[PDB]
Amino acid sequence: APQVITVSRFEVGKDKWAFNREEVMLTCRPGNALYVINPSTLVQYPLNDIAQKEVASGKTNAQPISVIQIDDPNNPGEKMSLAPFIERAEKLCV
Repeated sequence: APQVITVSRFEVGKDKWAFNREEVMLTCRPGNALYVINPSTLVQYPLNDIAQKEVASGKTNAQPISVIQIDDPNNPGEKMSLAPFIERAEKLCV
């Protein structure tokens, strides 16, 4: 079954943490579709392009990642980068 893990701002650090909550869940589905999962509501948000097309497909019920992705205080007008989390989830792939 897809591996799901919990990551925390404590582990990643405030400087790179990219979400409006202190813990989120990461997974990698068959096809290398990466998603972030909300631990209280279980809603999924696409992390990479493959996942965005699964959503766009109608195959996966999910919301835009911008719903929980926070702005970058060091890059005004832009969102905090997902690359630290994409690199963590890509390692759950199989």
